[PDB]
Amino acid sequence: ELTPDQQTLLHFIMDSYNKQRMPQEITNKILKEAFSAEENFLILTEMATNHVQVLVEFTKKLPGFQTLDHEDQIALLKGSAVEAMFLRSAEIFNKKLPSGHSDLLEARIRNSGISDEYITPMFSFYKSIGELKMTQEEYALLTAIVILSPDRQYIKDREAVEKLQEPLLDVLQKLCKIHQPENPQHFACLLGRLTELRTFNHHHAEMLMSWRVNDHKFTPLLCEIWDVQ
Amino acid sequence: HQLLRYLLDKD
Ligand SMILES: COc1ccc(-c2nc3cc(F)c(F)cc3n2[C@H](C(=O)N[C@H]2CC[C@H](O)CC2)C2CCCCC2)c(OC)n1
Repeated sequence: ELTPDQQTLLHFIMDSYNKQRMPQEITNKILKEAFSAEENFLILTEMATNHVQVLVEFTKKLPGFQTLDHEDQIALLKGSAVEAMFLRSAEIFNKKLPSGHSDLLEARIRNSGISDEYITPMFSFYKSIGELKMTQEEYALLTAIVILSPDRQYIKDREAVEKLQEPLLDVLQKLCKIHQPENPQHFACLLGRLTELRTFNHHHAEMLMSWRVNDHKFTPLLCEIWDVQ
Repeated sequence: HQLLRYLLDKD
């Protein structure tokens, strides 16, 4: 069972996580009408610019984050930004919608402009997340755990990050035993999903440059976070 | 990364 300190930590992580754009806001736009690859690339860059901004504010509220080395603070943000974006997309994808809606959303994403090469692994990851039947708290804690990964490249003080990640891992493990007591492998399955997240980060720049558009225009903020322009 | 630095250092 969670302690008073863990219950406090969980609600605080939840409130900060809830400051994001609503899944319905995103799915309403995609489902409403079909767009060209040019319009979809523009929708994606704006969605991703908003995501980075909201992620920086979420990251700042993570306990102990502001006490870390400033250069390590940047390495953590640069290292998790794309993974956090794909995890959020996976959450929105697996949110329950009326009959036939999730079939149309999938078809709309498949024909967004992205090359077929990246479509299959992206939907494989999304569908694997859905099979886990994750609660909102599980997605929030997993995002926090992704940001506070000490095994990130360029990190100077790995132990300082470890100290921050460990209490979040403990809370998630307790929720996994409470939410799914019939599946004792649930916690391990979520941690396993983080390795698949890292593959999308390796092919992120190619996914964007292979989009079916004549010009790949990026915002100055996206140029800092993504390895583009 | 001056934009990220700005977003982290701002109150
Ligand atoms: C880089 O390649 C790609 C290719 C697909 C996506 C992608 N997967 C989605 C799965 C959903 F269930 C969904 F609703 C949208 C999704 N998108 C885009 C988007 O807008 N993602 C933002 C990310 C940040 C959040 O705050 C909000 C969602 C995409 C959908 C198709 C039209 C254009 C926008 C992507 O996002 C990670 N990256």
